[PDB]
Amino acid sequence: RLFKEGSDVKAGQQLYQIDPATYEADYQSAQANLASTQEQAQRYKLLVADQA
Amino acid sequence: ADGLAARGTFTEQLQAQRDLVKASDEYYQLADKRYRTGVDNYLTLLDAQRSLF
Repeated sequence: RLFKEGSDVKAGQQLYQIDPATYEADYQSAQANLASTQEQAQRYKLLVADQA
Repeated sequence: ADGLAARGTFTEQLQAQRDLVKASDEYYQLADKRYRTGVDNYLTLLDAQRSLF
């Protein structure tokens, strides 16, 4: 818990960390898939201009 | 007699050749339509162009 109790807080201020440890893993998997497909899309964007 | 045989055969030989060139030309036209629509690239247009001539 990272707020002092009984105080005023603004919107968007973090309150607790709930130990992700699974969402971090699937986020790493999704980013690993993204790192392949975005450079494939960029290479196809470069090659589609010359009609290769 | 050999000349008569060549006369009797070369007409049908060039008929088969002209029909083959016609089929290659229709193949090239279909590949060009497929390329200008955007389905396939310039490589499989170029190989059909090669087959044509």
